[PDB]
Amino acid sequence: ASATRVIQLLRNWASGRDLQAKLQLRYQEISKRTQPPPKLPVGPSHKLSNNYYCTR
Amino acid sequence: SNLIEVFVDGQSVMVEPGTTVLQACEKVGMQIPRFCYHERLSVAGNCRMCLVEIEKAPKVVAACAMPVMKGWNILTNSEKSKKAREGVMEFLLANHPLDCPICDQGGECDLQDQSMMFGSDRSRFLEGKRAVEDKNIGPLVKTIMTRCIQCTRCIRFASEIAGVDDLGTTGRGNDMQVGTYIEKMFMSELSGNIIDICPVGALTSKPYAFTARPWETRKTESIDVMDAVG
Ligand code: SF4
Ligand code: SF4
Ligand code: FES
Ligand SMILES: [Mg+2]
Repeated sequence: ASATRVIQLLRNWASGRDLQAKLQLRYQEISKRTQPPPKLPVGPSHKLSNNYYCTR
Repeated sequence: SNLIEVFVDGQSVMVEPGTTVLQACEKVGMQIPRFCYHERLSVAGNCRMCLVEIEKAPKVVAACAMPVMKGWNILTNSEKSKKAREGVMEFLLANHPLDCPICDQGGECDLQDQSMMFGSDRSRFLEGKRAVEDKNIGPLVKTIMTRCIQCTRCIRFASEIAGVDDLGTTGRGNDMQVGTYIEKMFMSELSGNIIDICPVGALTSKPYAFTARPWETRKTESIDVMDAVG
């Protein structure tokens, strides 16, 4: 946050806890809005043999 | 009298001599999967979807063409029968085109439904598909032969029911094609029926094309007045 240190002290004394450690507003620690592409594995029934449907 | 006793999954049935395995199965309410067999046409036996295991026999038999024998126990839901069905469905679908969204047969397709009920749920075919050229047989029957599965139902109907020998197969092997081999209209007073007998979207109605889906339609059972046959 952009609050001055006196206001930080007043907030921490009024609430009784250090508010600057755990802020309600999220600033820059969240994930990027652009992500690399995924790969997404397939599954257990994607075999080429020994995979007759009557057995599963 | 002359009735013989067979068994469907251990249930005794009395049948007339000459009854096939499929008909014996039908008697107890079990419908065998089929593509080439039609009960009003000659027996063909080429599609191989009707293979079923006879107890104590190592080879599966074609239910549509094999007469039953006294004391036979037909196993309609055994491992051998199900594996035969899955293999035949896989072979049928290997070269079939991915046409369901644009195919008029979609929603009332025997291929689709029997793949859902008796086939596998996925593919392992890693090659290219065949594509065949289309044929013109008149303004009534629309033809897309890449969807053909070579059951020869249309040929048998044309020869037997309509009395017209214009339909046949040319080539052999994977290249065998159903058609007339020349530009010729299959024009008969009963020609449109080959749309109904064709199990896939290979033959469709041209006036009906692209207009509706089967699940939308409401069915009203009534009578025809275009002649006095009723
Ligand atoms: S004939 Fe049946 S399986 Fe083939 S594309 Fe048409 S709806 Fe799909
Ligand atoms: S056109 Fe239809 S009825 Fe004729 S052989 Fe092909 S799939 Fe069978
Ligand atoms: S239905 Fe028997 S082989 Fe086709
Ligand atoms: Mg059809």
